[PDB]
Amino acid sequence: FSTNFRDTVDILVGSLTQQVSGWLQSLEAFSTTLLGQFLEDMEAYAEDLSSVSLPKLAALLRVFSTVVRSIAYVTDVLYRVMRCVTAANQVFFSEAVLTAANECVGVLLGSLDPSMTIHCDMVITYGLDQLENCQTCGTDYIISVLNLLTLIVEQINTKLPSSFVEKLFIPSSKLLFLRYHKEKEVVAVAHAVYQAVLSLKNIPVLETAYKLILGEMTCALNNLLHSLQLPEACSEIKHEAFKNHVFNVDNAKFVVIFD
Amino acid sequence: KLLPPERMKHSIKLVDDQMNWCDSAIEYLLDQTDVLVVGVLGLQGTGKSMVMSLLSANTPEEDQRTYVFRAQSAEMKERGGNQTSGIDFFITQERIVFLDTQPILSPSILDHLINNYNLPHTYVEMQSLQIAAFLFTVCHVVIVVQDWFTDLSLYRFLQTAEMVKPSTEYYPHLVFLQNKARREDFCPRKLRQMHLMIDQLMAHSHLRYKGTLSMLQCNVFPGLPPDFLDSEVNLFLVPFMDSLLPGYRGHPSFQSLVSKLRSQVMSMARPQLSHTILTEKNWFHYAARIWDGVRKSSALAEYSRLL
Ligand SMILES: Nc1ncnc2c1ncn2[C@@H]1O[C@H](COP(=O)(O)OP(=O)(O)OP(=O)(O)O)[C@@H](O)[C@H]1O
Ligand SMILES: [Mg+2]
Repeated sequence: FSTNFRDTVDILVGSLTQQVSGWLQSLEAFSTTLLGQFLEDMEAYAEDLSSVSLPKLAALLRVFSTVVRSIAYVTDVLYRVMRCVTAANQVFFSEAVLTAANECVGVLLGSLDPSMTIHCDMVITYGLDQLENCQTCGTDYIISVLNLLTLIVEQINTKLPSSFVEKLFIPSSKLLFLRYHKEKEVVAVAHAVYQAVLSLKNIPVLETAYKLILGEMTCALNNLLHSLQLPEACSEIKHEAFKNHVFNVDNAKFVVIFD
Repeated sequence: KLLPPERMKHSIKLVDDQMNWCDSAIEYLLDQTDVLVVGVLGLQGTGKSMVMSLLSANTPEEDQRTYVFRAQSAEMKERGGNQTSGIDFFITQERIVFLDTQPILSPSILDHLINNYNLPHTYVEMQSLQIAAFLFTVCHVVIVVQDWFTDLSLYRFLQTAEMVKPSTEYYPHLVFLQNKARREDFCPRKLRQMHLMIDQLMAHSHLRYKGTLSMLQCNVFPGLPPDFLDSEVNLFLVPFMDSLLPGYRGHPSFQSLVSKLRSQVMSMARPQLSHTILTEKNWFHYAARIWDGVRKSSALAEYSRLL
């Protein structure tokens, strides 16, 4: 069985990926020893990059996620190495490799439990970096990004800084611009993210998010009232983040309904 | 010694499919005056038969098989063919005459005429124009049904048809009914736009399309003030058969709207046709006379010679 899986891995590393993945998962030490080969391969590819290596990296990440899903100190090292190798390749900017990396990071983070002090700064900076250029992306990439944030938020408990959620519920943030897509899947995942964020446990970290939501609702209501020549009111929950913003009638109505 | 003559159970064919008069409704007419005539205009799949059946002698609780006017069947929608052909006729117990109309500019007619004077398109257009003129000269109220909004083609057709009438002039009333409405069509913001575009599209129509059958006066919008609209035209909406927010279909019940429309149509004015009092039999004779006269007319030939 040690060498039997080698042929399957080699064949899968070249729309039939689902069949081989399912067969390998249902078929079942060796994984620990094989992890070094893949880690060295990706490290060498990234070092030599500084472009036809993208498909190879994507295939390696896919097989890595498949073998990991087929299944307590090397998890942090592996996550840090993966994040560093993924962030190093900041030239080609391929969505396939990034999507595979996001899925792998999400499954690895979800494998453990929220009872440690793993490095969260790298994960937070990685998520923010991806969100900074996750506006004009594909449908298969946006869903992966949203899922990654969902896993990160649920995994880290009582360790979310105020600045993390402060920059996530502001007009400049792209999160508020992702719920306007025509598909319903994006709206569903967005609602799930909102629910996860609102389902925290620390009052100080949730107060800022609640205030931001209230401010957005107040701004939308004020815009709607002004659109029909009516004086503004309900300023008791006004937020400084929306001192001067213009929202369309349909946009304001949709925002209020979503909130 | 005062029993009624007879009660109509199903509609009859007033005009044959080959543009021929069918005098078979005399037995269902009396010597009474002050009669009401209703005409209907629309596209192929607007639903004229269903609305007429529901407004004459049917209710939504019934089935399409027992309707007075035969509607489209399941096997006919797939083929995309019309159902009602020619002109129908039916009189209710309240001495109200209902008249149906076949689709205008429908591709089914063209397809059936292909395997049968210059081009069939001109013939179809002339037939539609003639039926429109007939409906605009002997009908007290005409209802226009549109499956979708912003057609930009029916208004021009109506304007051209009103200018080719045979002949102290009289203009019949009009009603704008939007069949198969959605929630987006039940908003004041869109309602105002609809009213303004309708007013700007029929500035010189010379017809009575305002001042009667006000939607705001039907209690549909309890809190909408009448002054919010510059000019509330005679328009009505009909919804379909009876998502971050559950429920809230976005429109009132179909039965309530159809009942309100039926009552408003039944309580419509009945002005005189010509400078003489007309009765049921007299009205039928007048309709047949104008039909025969418009058939062998000169305006239609002159308009056809230009195409
Ligand atoms: N408001 C409505 N909502 C949903 N379906 C409707 C509505 N009104 C009509 N329909 C359906 O659309 C079709 C309308 O065809 P119908 O025979 O009733 O009249 P029509 O469109 O005037 O026909 P014709 O092609 O003879 O002009 C039917 O299948 C009817 O059930
Ligand atoms: Mg019909």
